[PDB]
Amino acid sequence: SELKQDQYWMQQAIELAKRGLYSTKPNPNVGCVIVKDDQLIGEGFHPKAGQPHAEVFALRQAGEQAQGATAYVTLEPCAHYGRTPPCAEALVKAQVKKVVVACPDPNPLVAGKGVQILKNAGIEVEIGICEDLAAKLNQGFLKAMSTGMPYVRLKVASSLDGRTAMASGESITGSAARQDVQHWRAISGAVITGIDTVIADDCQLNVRSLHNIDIETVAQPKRVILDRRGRLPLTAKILENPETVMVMGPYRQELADLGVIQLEIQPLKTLLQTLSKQYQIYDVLIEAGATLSSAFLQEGLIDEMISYVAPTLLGQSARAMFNADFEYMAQQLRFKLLDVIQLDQDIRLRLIPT
Amino acid sequence: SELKQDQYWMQQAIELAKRGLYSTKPNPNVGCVIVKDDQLIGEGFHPKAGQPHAEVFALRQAGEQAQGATAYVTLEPCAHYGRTPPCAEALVKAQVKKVVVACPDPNPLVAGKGVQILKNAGIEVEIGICEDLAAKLNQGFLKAMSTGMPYVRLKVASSLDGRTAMASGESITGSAARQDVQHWRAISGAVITGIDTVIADDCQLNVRSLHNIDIETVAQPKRVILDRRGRLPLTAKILENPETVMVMGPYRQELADLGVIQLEIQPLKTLLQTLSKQYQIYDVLIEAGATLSSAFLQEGLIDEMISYVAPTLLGQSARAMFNADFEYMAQQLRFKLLDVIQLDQDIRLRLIPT
Ligand SMILES: Nc1nc2c(ncn2[C@@H]2O[C@@H](COP(=O)(O)O)[C@@H](O)[C@H]2O)c(=O)[nH]1
Ligand SMILES: Nc1nc2c(ncn2[C@@H]2O[C@@H](COP(=O)(O)O)[C@@H](O)[C@H]2O)c(=O)[nH]1
Ligand SMILES: Nc1nc2c(ncn2[C@@H]2O[C@H](COP(=O)(O)O)[C@@H](O)[C@H]2O)c(=O)[nH]1
Ligand SMILES: Nc1nc2c(ncn2[C@@H]2O[C@H](COP(=O)(O)O)[C@@H](O)[C@H]2O)c(=O)[nH]1
Ligand SMILES: O=C([O-])C(=O)[O-]
Ligand SMILES: O=C([O-])C(=O)[O-]
Ligand SMILES: O=C([O-])C(=O)[O-]
Ligand SMILES: O=C([O-])C(=O)[O-]
Ligand SMILES: C[As](C)(=O)[O-]
Ligand SMILES: C[As](C)(=O)[O-]
Ligand SMILES: [Cl-]
Ligand SMILES: [Cl-]
Ligand SMILES: [Zn+2]
Ligand SMILES: [Zn+2]
Repeated sequence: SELKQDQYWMQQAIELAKRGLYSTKPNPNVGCVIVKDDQLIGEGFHPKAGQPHAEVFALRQAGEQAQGATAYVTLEPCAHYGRTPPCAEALVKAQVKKVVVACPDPNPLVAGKGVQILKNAGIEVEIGICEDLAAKLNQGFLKAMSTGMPYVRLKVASSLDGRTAMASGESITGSAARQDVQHWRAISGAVITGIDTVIADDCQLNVRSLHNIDIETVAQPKRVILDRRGRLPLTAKILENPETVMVMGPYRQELADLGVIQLEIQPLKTLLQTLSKQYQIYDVLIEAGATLSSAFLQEGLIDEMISYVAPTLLGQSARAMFNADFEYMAQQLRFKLLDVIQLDQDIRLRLIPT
Repeated sequence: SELKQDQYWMQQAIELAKRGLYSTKPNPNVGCVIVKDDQLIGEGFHPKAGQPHAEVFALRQAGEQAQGATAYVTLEPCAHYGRTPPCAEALVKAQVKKVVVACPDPNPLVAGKGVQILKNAGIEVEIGICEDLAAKLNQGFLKAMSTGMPYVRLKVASSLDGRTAMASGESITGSAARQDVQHWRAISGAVITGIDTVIADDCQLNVRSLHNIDIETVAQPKRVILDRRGRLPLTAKILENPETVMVMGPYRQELADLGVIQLEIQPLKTLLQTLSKQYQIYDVLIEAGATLSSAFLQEGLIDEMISYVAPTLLGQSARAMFNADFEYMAQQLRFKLLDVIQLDQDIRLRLIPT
């Protein structure tokens, strides 16, 4: 089947795209393979902002044999000049016979323009092959470019009885869960937390450990601290790397002098739009306490909740994970369960609102 | 390997034992295969109290060819007369060459006596083959016979935030979890609940639905209701089948006239010992509210907790699953996680105290 061969090669391209997962932000993960007479002649992936696009690497490998070949690309070749020349033009120049595209461009202001340039040159273009699987490569980018809002993941860690701490915030989950969290942080443009967490935990919320990846190649998440009374202590550990920190609160000259980006107090929905529009942050991880976590949930600002549950009971006086006060069952916040996995002694659920 | 062949056949016997899982109580699940010249000549399992033991069925099949053969039995052949003749004597009579035993007898007053009868006849006896796997056939019976206390499973159903109901007991988990609970009920000699649950839910706590098993062959759990003020309404659904009901509370002639077994108010640990010693109940399922469930937990009376968690948030005013008031993290009740599975939209954890 010609469809199944197209799917076979696009799946190779989707695999290449994953080599950049942690280093591409704000740019999309993109793979590309070039195939001729059923033979692979060029592979490429986008490693990092400012570096060449996937198609460019793949063509450099393919060389002159790219003429008459088929290019499989997980995303629509670009039609504009920025830090690099446009990919649609490179494919034309290489005189490929056919370009197969998984996802069209999510930005409505440019969508279809790359394909159009291919149509004009007489290049065969078919679109939609393994689109579902390719979309999983770019949940944040695709959402942010099509709607102006980032993809938001809420992380929570609790006991079996749904508690996050004793009455006084003494603290559940183990090292396997901690390692898993590294992955979620490393695909995020920002980790959002509240001042309460920073004061209680003195956390860094950064990426320090990943499987099969050198941490120096990681594009680190910005640490976004919601601090409405401007209480962030200057000695906080989260401030050792100040240029990757943003504080939402009353303007403090101490913070500006350190290079910390300061945001005016704004509604959570507006905050998310700001991060996407002004700061190119398309994947957000929330790592916060009950109050801030519940605010995001109740305002309907969560795309996915990642819940770590530890095999322990903390009792009815320990801190509730979700602090809404509901009366009737009809008010419950129901989610669709995607999956559950075991992480040593903990478990992790992934959940999508309904 | 002679060990691996012994293991191969014992595993066939362990499999046969499972055919009686739901109908054997209070008797143990027991399988038996008879093998000669590497050929299976007889299989047997114990189906139900009063019926022949596994070895008897297997020998009836083996017939005269049982002479010189090897018998694999998941539990030590009995050495005493009750409702049936003793199995040790049947094997001798059949003139088997060798008897392979997984689990020795758990009752210390009779342990080794069956083996002794085999030793005396010159019959080869080796013991311990796939013991771990065979023990899983009889968690309750083996515990109760060796210690006088039943194996106790605590079932709980909660939201992700560890809640069981709204402030007023309005009620989470779905049909897949409900079906799973049927299995746990069907291996139990008793389901224990409190009056609060009976009043709120009007539950039956019986077995009505099982995979690949006719419900008429099931030996139903007794429904044990803890009712210290004697409030059980005579119109309660749990009372439609009164002879399988036990109430712990102040004596009521209304209940005796219906045939309900009445227990005097006693401590929970004493209650469990009573059920085992006086009523031959070796596997207990607790299906109760927060108060009674927490009492069992805090008194250290739980062997295993089976926790069903639904993908929903009920909020901080909904009923806590565990009502202890702890202050420090050191007071937490920690469990070892055995496994987690997905049940459609819910999950189930199995947990063992530490
Ligand atoms: N690559 C990767 N994926 C992880 C990790 N931890 C959890 N996951 C998630 O768990 C798997 C679930 O499959 P999915 O349905 O998301 O494709 C992965 O796809 C990924 O989303 C991790 O450490 N590395
Ligand atoms: N046979 C059976 N086992 C179940 C069912 N639901 C849960 N289980 C448990 O889940 C599996 C876990 O394997 P185990 O470690 O207990 O041998 C089974 O062994 C059994 O204990 C059920 O409906 N039928
Ligand atoms: N903890 C915390 N909650 C916030 C913050 N900003 C907004 N919220 C909560 O989000 C909800 C809606 O407020 P808005 O997002 O419209 O400002 C309110 O319940 C508010 O308390 C914040 O910076 N920190
Ligand atoms: N809800 C409930 N709790 C009980 C019952 N029997 C004992 N408990 C609880 O178990 C704990 C120890 O009491 P004991 O088991 O020594 O009578 C106490 O906290 C007590 O309230 C009962 O029948 N129902
Ligand atoms: O990033 C690269 O080096 C590539 O795609 O070859
Ligand atoms: O600092 C606070 O209290 C806040 O952010 O709301
Ligand atoms: O129970 C039976 O009928 C058996 O074991 O053959
Ligand atoms: O009925 C009650 O309140 C009880 O059992 O404790
Ligand atoms: C598919 As592209 C964003 O590398 O032109
Ligand atoms: C192993 As038996 C209890 O059937 O004698
Ligand atoms: Cl916080
Ligand atoms: Cl109860
Ligand atoms: Zn491009
Ligand atoms: Zn017997």
